Amino acid sequence: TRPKCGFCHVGEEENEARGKLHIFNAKKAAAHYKCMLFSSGTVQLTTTSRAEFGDFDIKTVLQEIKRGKRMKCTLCSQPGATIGCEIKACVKTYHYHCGVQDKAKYIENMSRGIYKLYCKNHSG
Ligand SMILES: [Zn+2]
Ligand SMILES: [Zn+2]
Ligand SMILES: [Zn+2]
Repeated sequence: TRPKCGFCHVGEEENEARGKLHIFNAKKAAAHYKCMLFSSGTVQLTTTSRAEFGDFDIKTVLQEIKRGKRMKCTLCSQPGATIGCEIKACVKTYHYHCGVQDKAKYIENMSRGIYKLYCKNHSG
């Protein structure tokens, strides 16, 4: 009944770790803030933070949820793993929490609007 993230398949019980669950339509398409923020195809439109949610192109987020159905996580093997390593040919791709667990590096630059993941092989 209650909504769950279209990426990681969990609802509001993981809001603190994965970011607030946002709901996008009456079919309960939804995503935690970090799950959508780092999704490779999510288009950000204005400055964002956890304190002040920015503007995003929600159509791109819904497209990413759809793509996610095809994307098995590098760590857990379940679908919805749309946070791909930034290095173009790298196959590693994650759910947000799985990337943390598998020692990926998350890069954030709030002023430039840069949010990306580098896997453990591309961490430098
Ligand atoms: Zn999520
Ligand atoms: Zn996973
Ligand atoms: Zn990589």
